[PDB]
Amino acid sequence: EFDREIVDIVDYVMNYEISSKVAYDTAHYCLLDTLGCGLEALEYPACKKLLGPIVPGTVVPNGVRVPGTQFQLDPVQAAFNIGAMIRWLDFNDTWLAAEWGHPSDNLGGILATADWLSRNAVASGKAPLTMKQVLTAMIKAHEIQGCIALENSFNRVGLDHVLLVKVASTAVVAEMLGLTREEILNAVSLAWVDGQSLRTYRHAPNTGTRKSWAAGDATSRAVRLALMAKTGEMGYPSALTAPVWGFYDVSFKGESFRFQRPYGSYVMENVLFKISFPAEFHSQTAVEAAMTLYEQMQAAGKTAADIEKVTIRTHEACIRIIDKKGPLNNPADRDHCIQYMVAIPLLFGRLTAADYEDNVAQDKRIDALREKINCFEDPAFTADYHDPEKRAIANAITLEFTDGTRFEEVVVEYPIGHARRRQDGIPKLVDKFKINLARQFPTRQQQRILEVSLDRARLEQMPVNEYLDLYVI
Amino acid sequence: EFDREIVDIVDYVMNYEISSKVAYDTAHYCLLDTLGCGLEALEYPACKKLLGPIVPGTVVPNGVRVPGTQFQLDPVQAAFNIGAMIRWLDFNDTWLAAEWGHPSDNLGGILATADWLSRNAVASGKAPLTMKQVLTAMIKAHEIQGCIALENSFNRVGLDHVLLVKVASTAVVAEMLGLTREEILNAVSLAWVDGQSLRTYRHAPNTGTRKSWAAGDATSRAVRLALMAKTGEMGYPSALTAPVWGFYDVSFKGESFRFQRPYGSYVMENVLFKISFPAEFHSQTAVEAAMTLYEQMQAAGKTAADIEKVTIRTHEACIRIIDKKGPLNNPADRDHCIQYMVAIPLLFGRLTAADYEDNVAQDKRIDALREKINCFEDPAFTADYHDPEKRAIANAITLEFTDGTRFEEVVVEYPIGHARRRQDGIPKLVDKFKINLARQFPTRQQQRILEVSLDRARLEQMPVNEYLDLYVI
Repeated sequence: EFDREIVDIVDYVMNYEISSKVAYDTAHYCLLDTLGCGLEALEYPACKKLLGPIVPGTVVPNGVRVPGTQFQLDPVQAAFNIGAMIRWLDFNDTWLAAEWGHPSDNLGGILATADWLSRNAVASGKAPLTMKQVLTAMIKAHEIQGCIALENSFNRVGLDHVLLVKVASTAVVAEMLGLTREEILNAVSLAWVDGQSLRTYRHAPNTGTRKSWAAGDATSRAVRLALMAKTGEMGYPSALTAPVWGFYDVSFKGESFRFQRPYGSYVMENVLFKISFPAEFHSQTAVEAAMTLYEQMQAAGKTAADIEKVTIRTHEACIRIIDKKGPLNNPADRDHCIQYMVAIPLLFGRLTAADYEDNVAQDKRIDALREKINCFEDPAFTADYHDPEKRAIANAITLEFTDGTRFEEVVVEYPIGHARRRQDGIPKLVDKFKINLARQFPTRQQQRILEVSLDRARLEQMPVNEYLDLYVI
Repeated sequence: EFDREIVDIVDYVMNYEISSKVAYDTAHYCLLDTLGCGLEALEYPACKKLLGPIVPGTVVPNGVRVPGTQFQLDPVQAAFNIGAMIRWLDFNDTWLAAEWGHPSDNLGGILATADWLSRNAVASGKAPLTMKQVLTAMIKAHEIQGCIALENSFNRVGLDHVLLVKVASTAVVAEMLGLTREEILNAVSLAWVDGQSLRTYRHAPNTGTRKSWAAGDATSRAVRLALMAKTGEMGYPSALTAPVWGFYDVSFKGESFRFQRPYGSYVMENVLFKISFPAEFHSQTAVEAAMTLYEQMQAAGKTAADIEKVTIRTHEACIRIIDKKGPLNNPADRDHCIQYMVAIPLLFGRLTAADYEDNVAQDKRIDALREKINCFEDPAFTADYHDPEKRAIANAITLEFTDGTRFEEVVVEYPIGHARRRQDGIPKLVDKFKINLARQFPTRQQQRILEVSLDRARLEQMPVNEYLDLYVI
């Protein structure tokens, strides 16, 4: 009697067999990338102040060992820790669609449940779970969340996207707990009937730190709902379609969930990785091209002070999300200016985060050359942007000199963090991970982690508990 | 910066001095009553399966001693347990308004937090909190929840009343933890931008057990959010007013909250107590009258078989909620049929849950008598029902016998559990508290708890941790 949307999620999470090398490879990289972010977040007091157990000194038998910390918490509280860490700085993977999100947030509930389950197994002389399950669970979570967010937008109804994290995590975690098909159904319904937080903290003038831990709390809630269904807690069959009290009517505006495709492994296969310049995603390929123009102008003895017109041929979303003519002296100003993030590269030949303030944002071309940037929209690009087989973030920059000679409009279809650029992006991703690892562990420990981590075959065999033990201080 | 609504709640909970002797007197009885309902819930496996720690074996320093058990949990979990217990069987106090609810549910987060602070203070040589302080917190939490619910219906908007519990408990727990006005403001704002649960589980065909622990879960969240605010976590000023991301425009259909009166101690002073026959509050009065008419027929040597007409002069609420004609299947239907609950008394001279089962429904006299039962609305009663100085739930029953003679009209305006019948109510409320104590503790404990519970001078001065120790198993 359970709504189809719910049954589809459960059946998928229960019987669907993933058979995609790309799916398991990307998941592999995603795990390391996510974990690394978590370690970097451990350098910020704003984050670490929310970590640990609710009551300091608490002792949990076979508690989840939170990476880079001393804490050994129960599955729920640990899920919140990991969840808040990995998403804190906002460097984890991304999935832009109808609804924006970071599927890697589900790692909180997954990792915690897997580690707790393994330590209990080993304690009882049983077989623990292996990192292979974690990868499988990740792929599945990315799907649930990734597919619903494909066409259904919740920021349009005032809700935050973390509700998808709670639904995904709940599904995967309940399955992982070995619950029956009934118990799992009950679990997912509870997630839909559960409350759904607002986005107030992601918008001005209330932009706050909750946007950093909202997901960690969502995935944590999932572990709690799943552990309840585990005890045999009842379900709510029409949690979504109920006539007046169902989710659809109450908070989805009397609409319904639309799906452009069934659950598979499409999401993980096309995830975006924050592993390049500190520039908004829609302006990534624009910066990469700005860098090529900088060295091509060098080999042509052309100073950035010769440009009298720079027309950028972007895509739909670009002009819509990043573009603002007129002076600006704030982070959200420069960090969201396709005109500015391209100005610096052409002027200095680099784009570091240390360029979105006032110190460097002084030069004339900082407010002058930017006034030579014309950003229009092209039908050819915006089409590939929505094309499921591409998902390009293409950009095209053309430099018009006073010498009556313009430069060959350079065009970058996919950013380095994109799925079709793994040959250039993975190296970067591995560098980031190695760096993050150094932030918390001694040279020796860094090598043990890195050596096992990079080896997929060797890592898939490792017992979840044994892998996380490599991150203990 | 912070919304007027939030600032009012915070100023009220930080500075308002309860100068009502009736407020403290009922808070006292409300305390023992709510604890007793919790003890009656332990005998239900559907409830106890959700109780206890998340991970068996967990050892929490200075943990909260959940009454009637042996658990020693963290404040957040203890809150859930207490809250789920006290509300489970639904014999908890009631506050009928634009939004129905049971303000005594906040006792979960209040006691857990108080007990935890006390046990801590002791461990560190500091002074513990006293029951007097939980008594004051109750009055304040009752006020926040009760006053907002006077003219603001969340029911009509799809959300569950439980959100008021969360908001109220958050304000009260936040201040109880000794946070600053700024931190408390942040706490209340965090509660508003939080996800508000649906009520899908209170309406068929989705009606489930969550309708029992929904409050325990809210008060538990209150404690959680409060402890995060204590760490310095920021708030959200226009959490309610925010243009499109605020609570009003997202969940309250763009409307603003309306307050017929300022926060004081009006709610505790007029709360209802379930301390009589097992009947819906809107009929409690009719049942009392029917009981008065039964023994009246006795002295007059008459039986319900000599009645040909029964006229019930009631109010609007009673009519549209419990005035049901037709067949009565499951006992639940009879549990909401005034003609039924009034039939039994006239016939058997009693009314117990047993009398609802088909086992007794078989008797044809019941259905036969129901036929002669007719009720009409009396504007005056409906007026008193809505009069803030009355809040009556009146019913009048007139019996007309085939004998040609009719009895005088038996009028009863206020239920025995109404603030205007405490003199009659208290004795009945106490013996209810006694029965529940017997459901879990032996003779000595039942006596040890009662003697302390009744002696208010003693109770108030008693440290919270020393009082809950009595309820330990």
